[PDB]
Order: sequence, then structure tokens, then C-alpha cells
Amino acid sequence: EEDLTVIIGQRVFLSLVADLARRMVMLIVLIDEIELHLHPKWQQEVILNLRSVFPNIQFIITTHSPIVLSTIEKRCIREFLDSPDMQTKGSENAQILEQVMNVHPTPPGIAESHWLGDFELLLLDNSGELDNQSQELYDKIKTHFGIDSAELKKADSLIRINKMKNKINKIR
Amino acid sequence: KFEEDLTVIIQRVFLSLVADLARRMVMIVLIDEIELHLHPKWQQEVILNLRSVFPNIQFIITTHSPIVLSTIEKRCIREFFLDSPDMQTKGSENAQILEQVMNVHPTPPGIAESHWLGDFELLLLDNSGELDNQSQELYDKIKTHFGIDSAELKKADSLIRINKMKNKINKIR
Amino acid sequence: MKELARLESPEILDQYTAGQNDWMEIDQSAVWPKLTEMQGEFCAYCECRLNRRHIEHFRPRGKFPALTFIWSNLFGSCGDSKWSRCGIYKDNGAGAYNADDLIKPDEENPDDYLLFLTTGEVVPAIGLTGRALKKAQETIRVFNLNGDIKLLGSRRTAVQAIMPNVEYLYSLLEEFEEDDWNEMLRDELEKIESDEFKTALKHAWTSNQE
Ligand SMILES: [Zn+2]
Repeated sequence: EEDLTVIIGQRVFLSLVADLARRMVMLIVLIDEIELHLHPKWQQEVILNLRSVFPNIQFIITTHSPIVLSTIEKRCIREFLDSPDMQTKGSENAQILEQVMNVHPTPPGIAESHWLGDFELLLLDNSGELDNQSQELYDKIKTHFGIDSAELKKADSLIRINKMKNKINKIR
Repeated sequence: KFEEDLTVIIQRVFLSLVADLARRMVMIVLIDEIELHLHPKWQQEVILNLRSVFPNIQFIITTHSPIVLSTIEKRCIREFFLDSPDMQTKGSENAQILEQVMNVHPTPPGIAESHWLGDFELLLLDNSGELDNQSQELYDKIKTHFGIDSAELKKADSLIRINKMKNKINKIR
Repeated sequence: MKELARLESPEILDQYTAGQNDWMEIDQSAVWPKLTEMQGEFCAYCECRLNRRHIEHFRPRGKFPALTFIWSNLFGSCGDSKWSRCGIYKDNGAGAYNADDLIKPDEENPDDYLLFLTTGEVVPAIGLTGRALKKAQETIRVFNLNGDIKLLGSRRTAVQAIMPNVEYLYSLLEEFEEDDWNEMLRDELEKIESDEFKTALKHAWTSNQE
């Protein structure tokens, strides 16, 4: 590109910025793994502090972290070299992970991750009623995650939308 | 205060570490930054591969990513009087082990293009619910900056319909 | 924030009078059975689920001697002193919150000065100006409702997990009749009373009565 090129395959940033500034004042940058040793909170504000403190310089970075990609435009992403099909500037770090990095949001290995999706499958396998098997899985969702978690507030919204769908269909 | 099996305190390198550990053992393990030079689809299968090879060896791994946390139970987390979180990380999505365990929003806060959607609602709730010129120039900028497939446009077009029917029933009154 | 309704006062707050007495010598176990009846099992300021509960004085006990054993001034906040939200933050945190420029849940409908977008953000209501706009901008700042990542993150999930459910009810509106659809909406607004962020969902369901 012309300004940034991320090719996907604060203390730590200090030395880097200081050395770059010293070299610039005394007078392209290959910045590998700009997400190294950075908390996910400083990863959201690393490329914004390099296009501000270093306005006129070309940057080529190497990255495998969804957060620092969420601060870059899609024009600069050159994945191993055609850019992805989604805009990764302001998109959730969970949709830049599934669609640009082919990583499912929840782990595949953990058998407790295929419980909400399996719950949807079971609930839509009975025409929207919690008969006897989806009820057991819903009980295991509450007992494991919590009384109010993201995996139970989503499971309880399915038992309600399905109930409404059944009620409306019975009227139609 | 540590657990018995896991204590997480919030490919070549990993293979070399595993080989060295195996060679030392055959002849506790406190890994630092387990998610070092690991693609996301090698972080959600690293904690489960560190125990399968080594059945009984206490681990004091320290991490910064919200993905290797989703393969660990809540009781094993140790924030920094270190205190465990209040959500079950095991099996949780890698966008709520980040927000509610690491205090990092899903969408960037500093990018003016992420607020757009949450701002487009305001221009719709100010004009009674229907669209206007100042709001349609922010819907187009969402349909030209996020492409016509994405969730951002699928949420902006869900607000439009919901607030066009929420103003329809309100109008009938 | 909901519109809490203070009906009666605990009898325990009648043998204790400000001055000679101190808040510590009050058996808080005799106050909670009344607070839980007023605000339910949710925080007064953020409507989270009270799990780590404590009793907060709307006007603090240091800047307002007296009013410390007055029922009108006692609310239930979501942070015990063994936090970065309402209650604990109202004292340790925000540095200037003159009590007049704050929404009292039990005396001022906190729906005229607050709007909960479907993205979980609490922005001042629409069209407010003058002093009424300062009340919203101050209650959203002293009771963090937009600046805590664990709360703004817990209300986006609760308000967006039912967004698909809202879009369907309104979708089946021009095909249904007024009475049946209104009954279904009521049934949907009669179940959030016992759910977290009862007002964030209610704003995503019908409106802030606008
Ligand atoms: Zn609260």
C-alpha cells in the first residue's frame, strides 16, 4: 500500500518508538509482531499511535491478533496475497476472528462450547418446544455458566422466540 | 494461592518448549506468555494439548489473550489480593472473556467508524423513528464502509425496521 | 434506573437518630428486607442483579450529616466494600457531584433524563436542554453507566440477546390485530420485571415513553 501493510499469517512499545524517533531525528519500517507482549487494551491503540507520532513513514507489520486488525482498514490487510472480503476497521474482534482468521468464536475442543448451538438445534428439532432433552441441556447451561451469562441470556431468548413463533403459527 | 492443575494469571517455539520439557522429564512448569507467536487457532488448542501429553504436572501459565482463557475454568483464573473473575471462562465466547475479564470493548473505541452504528440510532430516535437526510448520509457511509453483507449493515437495517414499526404503533394513538 | 416507590420505612430506623448514633451500630439485616421489596433484587442505580450488595446514601453521610438514618436517603447499590460503578464510585471516583444535579430514582422518573440505546449506551434523553440536560449528563457520570466496561458490556449482551426477539414481534404487527399484539407486547414487558437491566430492555422494547 502507501501507509500501512499488515500481512496476517505499553512499556514494550516504548523502546520501539524511542529507537525509531532517535533514528528519525538523527537523520520503511519492518515492524514484526506489533502485538508482542501487549495487553489486549494497548493492542487497540498501537496503530493509532504510530500513524499519529509517525505521520509520514511507510509501515509493514506482521500480525495474528484480531484486535490490532480491527484498527486497520481492509485495504492494508494482505493475508497469505489477496485482502479479505470484510472491512476490519471498526468491526467486532469476534467477527474479524471468524471471517478473516477462520477461528470459531468458542473453542472446538471444549465440549462445553457446543451447548448453546446444540441447544438451538435441539429446540428447532421439536418445533420450538422444550420437551425433555433440550430442557436438560438448558439446565446444564445454567448450572455451568451462570444464572445470567451470555450463554444463558441467549438460550432464554430462544425459548421465547420459539414460543412466540409457535403461538403465531397456531393462529395462522 | 494456587490451584492443583492450572493457574492462569491474567508453532516452532511451542514445539521446542514441549520437546525440551519432555526430554527433561524422561531423563511444576511455569510457562510465561503461553500465547507467544501462536495464531488464534493454536491458542484454543494449546491448554488442552499441554495436559494430554503431560497428565499430572502443575502449570502456572500466564497469559494476555482472551482465547487461551476460554479453554480454562473460572476457578483457575487469577487476576491482579488476586481475585478470580465472576464469569465461567471455560466455553465462553472470546468476546466476553475480553470485555468482562480484561476490560476491553469488542469494537475499537478510538476508531470513529465503530461508533457510527450506535450513533445512527440517535439520528433515528431524534427524527421520531423515520429516516432523514442527515441519517441517510450515515446509513450510506455504513453501507459503503462495511460492505453490503456485514453485521454492521444488518444491525443498521434492523434498527430502521424496528424504529419504523415502533413509530407506526406510536402514531396509532 | 427505574422509578422506585418508597412506601413505608423500616421500624429499625426510628430508635437511631443522627448525631449520637453512627451508621455502623445499625443492624443492616433489618433494612434489607424492606429495600428488597422496593427495588426488587436489582441495583437502584444500574439495575444489575444484587449479588454483592450494600446500602448507599444518595446524599453521602459525610457531606450531609443528618439524613443518615432517614429512610428517604437509603438505596441499595451493587458494590460491597469487600468496584467501578454506582455506589462505590459515587464516593471514591467522581470528584464533584453536587447532589441536586443527580436523578433520585424514587422521586424523579429516571426515564425523562435517560435513553438506553440498543447498543447498551446510556445517553441523555432526546431534546433535553438547560438544567434537565445536566441531570442526565451527571447521573451518567457519577453512577458510571457508560464508562465501565463490565457494565456497558453486560448491558449490550442483555439488550442485544433479545434484539432478534424484538424484531419478530414488531414484524408480525401489520398482520396481527391491535389487541392481540398489545397483549403479546405486555406479556413480553411483564417478564423483564424479573430480569437484569429491566429498563434497558424496556427501552429496546417500546420506548422511553416518548
Ligand atoms: Zn449498581
